Amino acid sequence: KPFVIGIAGGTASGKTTLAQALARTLGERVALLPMDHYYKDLGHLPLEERLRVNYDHPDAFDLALYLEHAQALLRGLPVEMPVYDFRAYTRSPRRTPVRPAPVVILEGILVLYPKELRDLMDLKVFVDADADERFIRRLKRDVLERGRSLEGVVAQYLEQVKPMHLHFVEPTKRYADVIVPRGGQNPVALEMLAAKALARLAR
Amino acid sequence: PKPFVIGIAGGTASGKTTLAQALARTLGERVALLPMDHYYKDLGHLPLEERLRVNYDHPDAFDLALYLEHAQALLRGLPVEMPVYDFRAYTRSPRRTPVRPAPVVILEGILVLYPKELRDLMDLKVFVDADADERFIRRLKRDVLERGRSLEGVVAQYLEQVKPMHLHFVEPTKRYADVIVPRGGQNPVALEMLAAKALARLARMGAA
Ligand SMILES: Nc1ccn([C@@H]2O[C@H](COP(=O)(O)O)[C@@H](O)[C@H]2O)c(=O)n1
Ligand SMILES: Nc1ccn([C@@H]2O[C@H](COP(=O)(O)O)[C@@H](O)[C@H]2O)c(=O)n1
Repeated sequence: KPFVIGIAGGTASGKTTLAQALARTLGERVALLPMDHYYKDLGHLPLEERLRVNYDHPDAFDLALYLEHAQALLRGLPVEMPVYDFRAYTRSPRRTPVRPAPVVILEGILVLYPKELRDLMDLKVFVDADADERFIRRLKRDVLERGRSLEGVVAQYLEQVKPMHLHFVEPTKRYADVIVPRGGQNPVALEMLAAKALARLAR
Repeated sequence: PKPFVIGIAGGTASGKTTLAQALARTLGERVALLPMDHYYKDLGHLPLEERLRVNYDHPDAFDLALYLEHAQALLRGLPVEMPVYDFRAYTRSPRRTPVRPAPVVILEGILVLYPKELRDLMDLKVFVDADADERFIRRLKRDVLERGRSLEGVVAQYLEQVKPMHLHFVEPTKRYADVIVPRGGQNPVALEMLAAKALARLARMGAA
């Protein structure tokens, strides 16, 4: 039975960088499933419709597939993780393999929203950061990595990201066992989480 | 071999006391707990009227000199006699609690993360978080049941001193925390994690 760590937080809160830093530190001893790659396959829909979809509402996620994969990893089985293309607004036809590990990390904005996911977690983490600081990083990454314009990032943020964060993401912090500030640069928290992950290993 | 120093701060009735005590009990004899809120300045020479007017949530109300001295002494393997503050009489009481040196030291209080000299002694910084309404509820209960206060007195002190000082001095210190612990009075997972970290540090002291 692998040690499961749930790492939630708002978009650009540092949850991704924290989860990846934990993955790099623990190396081969960790299987990481970023829930942001599990958006539903809406490839059959016209581009214009895909551009309007609310990607911050729980309904936008393929929870069934995410849950299925988490369970497979928990049973020592490999999974074919989907790769979401943020520029094209679609799921890639090619999937990357994720091998089983003694430590499983489930990370994303809404990983603490469904009871089915929380029940699988031994440790629940919420990476906290003020909305203004997150918007800043969100704006930069969207423009530099996801082919978005400032105008588009603003429209989407105010009309979807922010409302959904307050309604769905933020409240899940109530389920967190530990809250981690400065997620993209917190050596002490990183080292501590890495040690706790090796707790079940040491038994 | 350098003791493991944990600072635990948070608003009043945040659960910082409960968490610190639970952590102390989990480590047993290998830990020394120093509650800073027993280190208010000794104003026993001033009359009650004056002592009642003091703002006990402002940094100036604390005997930081004594606190730092005691912390450093413990870090040097020397024992200390911790003063005990009498919250009913509004003054430092005659009682003292002897504290033996330990491989793990916990500095706990509403303002332990405020001064640089205290933060510099810490290996791990924890801030126990809780909503103001929930903290007030526990503050009200504790004050009436243990500190001889009335609901009217608690409300007045809270609105005029506790709250303003919390927002101006306590809350901002959360920025120095390495980890933030919610539900400090009922969080076995965070307790276990903190205890495990200390144990890991303890094992390192004996290994070579
Ligand atoms: N087509 C899509 C799908 C998701 N997203 C964004 O992905 C974000 C989270 O990315 P991480 O922050 O990479 O999970 C969500 O806040 C959502 O607004 C997007 O901007 N366009
Ligand atoms: N004479 C005093 C001294 C301190 N106090 C209170 O002690 C509180 C903290 O108690 P712990 O929360 O027990 O330290 C401070 O918030 C302060 O308002 C008091 O109510 N009367």
